[PDB]
Amino acid sequence: KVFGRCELAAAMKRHGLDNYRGYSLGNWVCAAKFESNFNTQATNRNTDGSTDYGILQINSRWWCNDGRTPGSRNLCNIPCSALLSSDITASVNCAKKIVSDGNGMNAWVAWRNRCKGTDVQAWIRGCRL
Ligand SMILES: [Cl-]
Ligand SMILES: [Cl-]
Repeated sequence: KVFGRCELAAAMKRHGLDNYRGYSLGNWVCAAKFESNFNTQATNRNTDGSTDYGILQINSRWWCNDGRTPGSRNLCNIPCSALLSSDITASVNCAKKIVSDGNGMNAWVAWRNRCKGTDVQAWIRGCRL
């Protein structure tokens, strides 16, 4: 599914991400924009053999199992394929674990490089939340 901007903002809001660990909703929408372009089915292979899955490009090296990332972990205890659903619940639940981890939203490269330190409030402008 390719979410509309406000459609995704509203979905993330009702799943409790607005100001989760201090990160305003616009940060989560911005992250999703530049990780997946709002496409729940987005996947990308990394140089080390791990793969990033879904709307927030959650990595198989640490967070989910795909059975083809040797020596990796599955800290969200879910198959990576579950992170590709049209329903963002699984990705959000996993994202909440990730962001509580240590480096916060710096765990998302696109967030750190393209959202952090910018005006993210624009990502939810005009949305019914
Ligand atoms: Cl909507
Ligand atoms: Cl293994």
